[PDB]
Amino acid sequence: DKTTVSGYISVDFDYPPESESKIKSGFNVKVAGTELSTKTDEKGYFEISGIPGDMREFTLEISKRNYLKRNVTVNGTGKLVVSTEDNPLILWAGDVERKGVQDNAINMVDVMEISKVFGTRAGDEEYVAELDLNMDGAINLFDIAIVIRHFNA
Amino acid sequence: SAHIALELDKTKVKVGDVIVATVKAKNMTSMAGIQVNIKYDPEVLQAIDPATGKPFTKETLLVDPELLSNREYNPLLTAVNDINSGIINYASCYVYWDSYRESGVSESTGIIGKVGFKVLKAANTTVKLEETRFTPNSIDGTLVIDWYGQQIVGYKVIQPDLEHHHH
Ligand SMILES: [Ca+2]
Ligand SMILES: [Ca+2]
Repeated sequence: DKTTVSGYISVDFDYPPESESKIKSGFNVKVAGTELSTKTDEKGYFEISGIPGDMREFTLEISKRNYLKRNVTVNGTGKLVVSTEDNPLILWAGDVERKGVQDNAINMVDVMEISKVFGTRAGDEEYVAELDLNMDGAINLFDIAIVIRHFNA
Repeated sequence: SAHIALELDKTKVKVGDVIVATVKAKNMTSMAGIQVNIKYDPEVLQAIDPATGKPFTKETLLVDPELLSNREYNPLLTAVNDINSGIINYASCYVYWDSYRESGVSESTGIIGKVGFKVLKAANTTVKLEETRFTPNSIDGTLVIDWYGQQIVGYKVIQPDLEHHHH
């Protein structure tokens, strides 16, 4: 008999209501030591089935571009629910991908990468779409504030 | 109670005059960062350093900041001005909010910074704090954060008098 794990992932900063579906979706969730993975939907919901029933202890690897990656340990078998829509697992934005690579720390390095793209927009040479962290159509003080809020890993 | 104000030292002008604009905060409790957008007509007014006359370009900061200048809290100042669209776009923000909070003392009242305007053309014009592409969802093109990184809201934005040509 196999194990199914589900839950909700979200963020802790303010954003425009129309970006909710884009902010909550696309978090990768993977069962460590397996190729069992999924992405969150528009409400931040994820589900992974077919975990071996004998695998009573596993780790969920949660990640997204520009977010501080997170390991959540789960103990149990059968139908498991690791978080709820009201108390979701929070991931912190601000571990900025730099030439394809994040360093698992939220730092002045991250702050400066945002500062680099401050005031940029689609079509600008330096514009990076996913550094508009709150997805409001601008890279400005609020995107910098999000990084500083989380100013350590 | 609280406000961000844009002041002009002169509003009745002839060509060749230099108008000094000052951005000020009032009763902005717990403020740790600010972004302001000043909109002007670049055909009529040229943005300049009010002491040297040097024209502002993309990176030029507002001159003589008073608030948010504590060295110990690691101030971060930047500007991406759009001189051709007539937008001054300045932001300043502390990075060490924990040290600032621990002090208990709020940089609530004082000068954000200054920018001069050389009169180029004999025409009625306006200089305003105004939302631009840089600042969606803002308070009249102002964005303020507190020392927890949350937006400060509920303040008024004070506009200078419209500018008239001395005839
Ligand atoms: Ca980092
Ligand atoms: Ca943004």
